[PDB]
Amino acid sequence: EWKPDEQGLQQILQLLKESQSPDTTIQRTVQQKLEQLNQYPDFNNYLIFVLTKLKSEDEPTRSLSGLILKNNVKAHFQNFPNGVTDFIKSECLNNIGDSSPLIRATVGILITTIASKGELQNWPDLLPKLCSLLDSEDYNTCEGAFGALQKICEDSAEILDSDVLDRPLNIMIPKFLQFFKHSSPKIRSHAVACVNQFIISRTQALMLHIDSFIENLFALAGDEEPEVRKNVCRALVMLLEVRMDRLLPHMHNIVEYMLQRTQDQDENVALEACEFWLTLAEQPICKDVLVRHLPKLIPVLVNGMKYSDIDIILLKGDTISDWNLRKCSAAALDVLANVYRDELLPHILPLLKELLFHHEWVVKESGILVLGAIAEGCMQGMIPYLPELIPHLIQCLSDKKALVRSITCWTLSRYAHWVVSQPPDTYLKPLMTELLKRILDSNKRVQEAACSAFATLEEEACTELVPYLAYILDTLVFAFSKYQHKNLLILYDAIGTLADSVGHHLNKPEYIQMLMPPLIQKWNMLKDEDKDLFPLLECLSSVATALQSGFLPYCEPVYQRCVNLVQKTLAQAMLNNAQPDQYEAPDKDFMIVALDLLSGLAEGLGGNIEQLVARSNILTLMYQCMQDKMPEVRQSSFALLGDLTKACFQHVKPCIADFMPILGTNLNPEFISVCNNATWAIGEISIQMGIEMQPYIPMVLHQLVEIINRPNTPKTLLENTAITIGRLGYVCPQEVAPMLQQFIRPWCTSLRNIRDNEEKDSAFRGICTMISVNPSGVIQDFIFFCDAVASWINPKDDLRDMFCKILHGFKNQVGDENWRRFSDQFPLPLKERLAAFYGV
Amino acid sequence: TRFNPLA
Repeated sequence: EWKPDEQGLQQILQLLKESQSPDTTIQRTVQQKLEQLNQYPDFNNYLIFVLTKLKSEDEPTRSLSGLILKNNVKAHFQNFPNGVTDFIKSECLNNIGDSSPLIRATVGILITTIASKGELQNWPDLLPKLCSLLDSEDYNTCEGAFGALQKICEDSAEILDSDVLDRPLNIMIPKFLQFFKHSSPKIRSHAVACVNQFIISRTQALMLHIDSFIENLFALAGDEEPEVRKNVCRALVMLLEVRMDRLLPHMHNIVEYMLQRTQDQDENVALEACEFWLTLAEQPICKDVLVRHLPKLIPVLVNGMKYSDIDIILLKGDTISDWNLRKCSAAALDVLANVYRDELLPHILPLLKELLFHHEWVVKESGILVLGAIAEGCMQGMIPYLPELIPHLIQCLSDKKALVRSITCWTLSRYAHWVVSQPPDTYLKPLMTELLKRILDSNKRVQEAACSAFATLEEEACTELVPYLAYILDTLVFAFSKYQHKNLLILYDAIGTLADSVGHHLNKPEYIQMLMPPLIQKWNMLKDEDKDLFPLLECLSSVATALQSGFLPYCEPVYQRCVNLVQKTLAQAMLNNAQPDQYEAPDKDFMIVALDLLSGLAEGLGGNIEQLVARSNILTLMYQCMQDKMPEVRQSSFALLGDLTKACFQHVKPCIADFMPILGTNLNPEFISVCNNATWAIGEISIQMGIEMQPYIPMVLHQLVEIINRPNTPKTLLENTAITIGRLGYVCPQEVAPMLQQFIRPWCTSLRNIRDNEEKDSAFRGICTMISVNPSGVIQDFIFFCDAVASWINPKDDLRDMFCKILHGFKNQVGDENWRRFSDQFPLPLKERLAAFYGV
Repeated sequence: TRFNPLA
């Protein structure tokens, strides 16, 4: 045995009487002393002892001892002596079925907690033991065992589905299935619960007994007990995902069952049922099985979307479940509408019609939500009703009730495509006017709704906002003074999305006047390692890009923090690479946006960036990122390099030696964006190095020729590849020119399709130079070059004379009669263009 | 990260 010091046990029983004192400040100082005793080891032996052995005590006092012990298992189990432990473990299991339900709960919570903290392979007597106890003839022992087993399957499902314990599932699962039949409804619900853990993992023991499982489920269809029903519903939802086949046969039966449950009095059951419709809808067989029932279903869902009376109360002054019947029904409706398209409206529209206009607001509100939910897939079918509705909704933006104001903002944003595709004055103007008001609404929910809807609307509207710009910024900037936290974040989105939507139009001193100060104000106060510098980078990145050169005043502090972060990150990635156990791996998304913002300033400020580049190790850092193993990073640096190259090649040329070989290796089209931006940045440095490029040409060229001839490459890599070749041959024709016959054809084919611009120009100068040097590359495929030259509408004159000399050079080589015959295989527009423009 | 009553 173990005996406790009776003189010291009367002591503990006092503490336990004081922990139950009403007086707040007694409780305060008594608990700090019970914390104190943890320091010493035997103490926990006194607790399990008060619980399980001292029947001369108050039950609340006993249960409290076990709960205190329990909490000492959560903190401080590494500090448990293995004798205290083993006394506890054994002492729990002898009383797992105590006659007192309060004690039995307490004992049970200990067991599951010890099993959870001090893992299962360290208590391997337990499962075996708990199984054998299910069979117990004593009911309370059975229930106890099963309650524990249940929490264990919940906590430890992956470990049980593992050799760690020698596949103990193979015995228990079939064992559990037996207990679906049991007298008690509690034992029935435990059994189903345990089993449901192992459905989605496709646990072997269960997949092989699937038919027992299903027959057994089906046999509980008609159970009065919510907790049983809840668990049946969970079971059927999961099955649906993994083992569609086995229950397809019985679908209609199942479906009628779920439809009942979806309406169940008890909202737990309801919600669990509702999940069905949602996960059913993602199943390619769905569309047929269900159609018969849409009639009955739609209104069950729609009726589920009203706020309850209690929902409403918690929303006056998030304060409510992030998942509930309302969201679930509503989400189901969105998926349905994307499957059934307009086939859905006959089942909905009439409901809408009387909900939207209904006089009680809760109902009108759910009307609006529905209308929002169906928007995406019922769009076409809704067009005819919108001229009535969109104006109706613009009205409700000023409704007395905020929950009507906010959902209205949302629903309007779902029809933003249509609104923007009309006369701006009928629908868009008054919409945008009311939104802008609501952005400054007194209520936080309405702000978030309104600001988000605005940002959404802005994306669809694009350049149509330029009239209202003045009015928009007034509102957005003023909102900085109101908004905090979650709504502030939506606001940066709103401003970012604005800049992206109008671009340069936003460059005007009066606009930059009001906008920039409060942003750079916010830029500083929020701290590196803050939740919110991520949305603010992306805000400034958008703005900076739209503002162009007008950004300049403001970019020192933005540059510095960007460089800082790129470094700070690589600092950590290093450590983590060498000592991964002690060092937190970094979050690269921080770096990727910084590089993208820096790349944004390089295009934007152009040359004026230069001096900040000089003062910083931006180039070393870039060097490091180009070898980074995540492709998004390599891609964001090559992008940056090409920009820096144009903006200020003088600070770059130093590092070229080192870069070109890295660029060389990254010309691999498996990762397209990197290959693209690498191809691009060698193009751009060609032009700045000119002739001095020639040492480096051997290390890239065969791979570029590789890529352009290599099929199923996206349009705009080839375009960049062609371009870049041209730009090499422009500055080192001697080395590039001999390769001409291999790339001339896909090169022409690819660039005959792009707009007369500066890249086209610089690349075609290239081809012309190489043709002068190896005039026999083109003679095989000369019609391809004719075609590409005829793609120019209005070329620079020098370039026009270059083509002119080539075209006639050839017509003279082959003679008039050969030429005429050659050009008869030209399409009219081309033949005539060349004959008129280059005189040929 | 905008308002969405379906998620």
